[PDB]
Amino acid sequence: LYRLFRKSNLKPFERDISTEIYQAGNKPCNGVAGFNCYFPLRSYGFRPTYGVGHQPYRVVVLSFELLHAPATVCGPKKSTNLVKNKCVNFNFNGLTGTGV
Amino acid sequence: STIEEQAKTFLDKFNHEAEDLFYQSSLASWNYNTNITEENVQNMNNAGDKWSAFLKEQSTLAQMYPLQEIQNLTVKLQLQALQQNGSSVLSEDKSKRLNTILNTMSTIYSTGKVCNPDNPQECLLLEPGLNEIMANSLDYNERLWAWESWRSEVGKQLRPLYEEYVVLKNEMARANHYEDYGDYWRGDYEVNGVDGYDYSRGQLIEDVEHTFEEIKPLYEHLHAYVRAKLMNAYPSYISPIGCLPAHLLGDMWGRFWTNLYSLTVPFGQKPNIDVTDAMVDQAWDAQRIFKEAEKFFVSVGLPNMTQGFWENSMLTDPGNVQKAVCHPTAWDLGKGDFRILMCTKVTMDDFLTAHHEMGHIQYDMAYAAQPFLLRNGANEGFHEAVGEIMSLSAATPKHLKSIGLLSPDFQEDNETEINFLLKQALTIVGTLPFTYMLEKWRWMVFKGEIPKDQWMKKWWEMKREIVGVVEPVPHDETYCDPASLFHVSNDYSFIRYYTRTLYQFQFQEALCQAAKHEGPLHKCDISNSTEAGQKLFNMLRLGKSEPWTLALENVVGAKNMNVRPLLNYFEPLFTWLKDQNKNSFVGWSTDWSPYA
Ligand SMILES: *[C@@H]1O[C@H](CO)[C@@H](O[C@@H]2O[C@H](CO)[C@@H](O)[C@H](O)[C@H]2NC(C)=O)[C@H](O)[C@H]1NC(C)=O
Ligand SMILES: *[C@@H]1O[C@H](CO)[C@@H](O)[C@H](O)[C@H]1NC(C)=O
Ligand SMILES: *[C@@H]1O[C@H](CO)[C@@H](O)[C@H](O)[C@H]1NC(C)=O
Ligand SMILES: *[C@@H]1O[C@H](CO)[C@@H](O)[C@H](O)[C@H]1NC(C)=O
Ligand SMILES: *[C@@H]1O[C@H](CO)[C@@H](O)[C@H](O)[C@H]1NC(C)=O
Ligand SMILES: *[C@@H]1O[C@H](CO)[C@@H](O)[C@H](O)[C@H]1NC(C)=O
Repeated sequence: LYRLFRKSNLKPFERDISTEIYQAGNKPCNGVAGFNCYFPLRSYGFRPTYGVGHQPYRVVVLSFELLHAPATVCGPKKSTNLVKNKCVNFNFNGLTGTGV
Repeated sequence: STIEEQAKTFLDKFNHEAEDLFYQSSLASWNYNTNITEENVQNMNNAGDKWSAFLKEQSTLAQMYPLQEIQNLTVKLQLQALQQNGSSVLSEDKSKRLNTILNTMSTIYSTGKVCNPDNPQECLLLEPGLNEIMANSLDYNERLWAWESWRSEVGKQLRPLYEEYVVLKNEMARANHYEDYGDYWRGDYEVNGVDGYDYSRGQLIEDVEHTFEEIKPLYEHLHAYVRAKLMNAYPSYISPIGCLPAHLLGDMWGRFWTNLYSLTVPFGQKPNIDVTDAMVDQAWDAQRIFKEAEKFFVSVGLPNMTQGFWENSMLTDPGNVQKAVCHPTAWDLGKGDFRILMCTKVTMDDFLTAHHEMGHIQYDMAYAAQPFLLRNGANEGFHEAVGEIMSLSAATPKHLKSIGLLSPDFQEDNETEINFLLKQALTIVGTLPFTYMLEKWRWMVFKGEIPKDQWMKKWWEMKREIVGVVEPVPHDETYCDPASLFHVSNDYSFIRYYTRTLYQFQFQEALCQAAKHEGPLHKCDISNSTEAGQKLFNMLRLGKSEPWTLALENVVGAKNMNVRPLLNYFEPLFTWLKDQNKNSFVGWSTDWSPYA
């Protein structure tokens, strides 16, 4: 139930859960939003026979809070093959070097 | 805390929420038409009535606003597109009883039952098969017999209903601030406030008559020349210098004159360019005719049709084991899912009708940003006009010689182009004077000038003015002469046919301005011309939020009613008719009757 009524827009990282009646006229609405008063969150009303931009789209958009805090999540940074008996520029678990 | 805020709020709701119900109604009627079953009739039993009820409720809650001081003008356009309350505007009892009377007095006409006094086993039905016994009957007297039997069988009960309807329908719209109920559809696209791009309800009637001074050298010449070719089959019943009886036409009253073409060919030794032999090659079907149509639809510049059209509508045969309807209808389903109610087979007329609905779809999708209640054409007669001019562009000889329909080396014949022009003219420009004269008189009658006892006698007198249709014998107040047409029984919107025909070929002319087609006219495609596609792109998107004549005035160059495009379309035909009218007469001596 995508929302269609709110007093204003949404702030960054602001979530709206109350289905408050969007009052626009100074006359009080109150109770059931009927005469010149209406409920929020209009339905999709979707059917399987529409155009292109008339279907649900899932979004997992990232908004990671990269502040001055240390980074917990990082890159997978996969490994390579292990080499023995001959010189390599190993970079084991952070500590670099070169040897056999 | 003002009228503007709540007006915009409830209309922003209404657009989408009522587009949802309109889409529901459209899919219901679609499922019925595609699948005639026991319970698909219910698809209409809950769609149109609920749409009308929702319209009435939204109008009732919308008219509480002044809807005049708001800064936006489109909001008023959809609000003035919402104020069609309909039915009861003055009193519930009278309006509702008249509507219920219509509910049965329209189906009594649509029944099409004829009980001949000679033998009941022969009947005349309103089906197109009647054209084989009235429009294209072999015997000369059989046409007259069919006309008289049809009249005497269907129109006996149609007089009191029509009289009471016309008398009692005025005040309903007169309390609706509309001068007579004809103002409901005469001034549908009448908007005030802004000069230049405005309309006047009384302007139409006064502009009807004076715009045919230059039409007469074309329509009158076409009427006179073809009349000279009616003598070879109607001995002692022609009088080419005068008029012709009403049963000597392709229509019972004078709407269609094309059924006389086979008798009235200019030169019969050469046939018109036909594409049927082309389907001898591989038998283009609907799924293939639609695809090959894109050669002059993709190259225009505008996108394709809807992606959902090619997955829901039938392609080969809707019948199978399923009753279905495939009639020519312009469909706007909404919600970005637009489709065609037609199956295209090996037929030139099917090829034409294939492009009509898809051009309609392109038009509708070109203005997806319009408000839902404003998601139509400029007026009644502009939505279908551009939708059908694409159909009219299918049979284009300069384009037929591109996709194997005709070899691009055969030279155009001496009169085959003129032959096709004359054949097509008798249907479109041979029908415009009908609405020019009879519909104008009908509007004048709606104004109330004709008394209670002049409805039938005066029709014959004023049919001796422009159209020129005469009858062997007049009739007293015991027949159904004037109101006996399928579209005159329920005050159908004839402006959808009037501004259709007046503004017909101006769209094609505007298409061909940047297409560099100056020598040949009346047949020119917009293939391989992006400028032509992008200059009428405004035409296909204007809708109703924009003024009805914004792109029309900016591109075509004729804001008001135009006469030049009609003459220029048939310019070779007009010149040929004006040249080969020797040894004959052009005008009609109306004061003549063969029966007397
Ligand atoms: C529009 O341009 C196209 C692309 O050049 C042309 O269509 C082709 O033209 C060739 C001739 O060069 C012919 O084989 C056919 O007329 C078309 N073939 C195919 C495969 O499309 C043509 O110039 C224009 N198309 C028209 C007029 O339909
Ligand atoms: C339609 O009905 C409403 C509701 O009663 C009314 O205010 C309005 O005047 C009527 N007529 C029009 C043209 O809206
Ligand atoms: C429509 O309303 C908007 C305000 O919501 C206004 O800016 C715009 O000019 C209006 N358009 C017309 C054609 O009145
Ligand atoms: C037209 O192009 C569109 C691209 O969005 C796509 O639906 C398809 O390729 C075409 N649609 C047709 C031919 O109906
Ligand atoms: C739709 O048509 C099919 C045959 O094409 C048939 O099952 C029936 O007529 C319709 N289906 C229904 C009503 O479920
Ligand atoms: C067409 O026929 C006419 C005779 O009616 C004659 O002028 C000539 O044969 C043809 N004219 C042209 C321009 O081809």
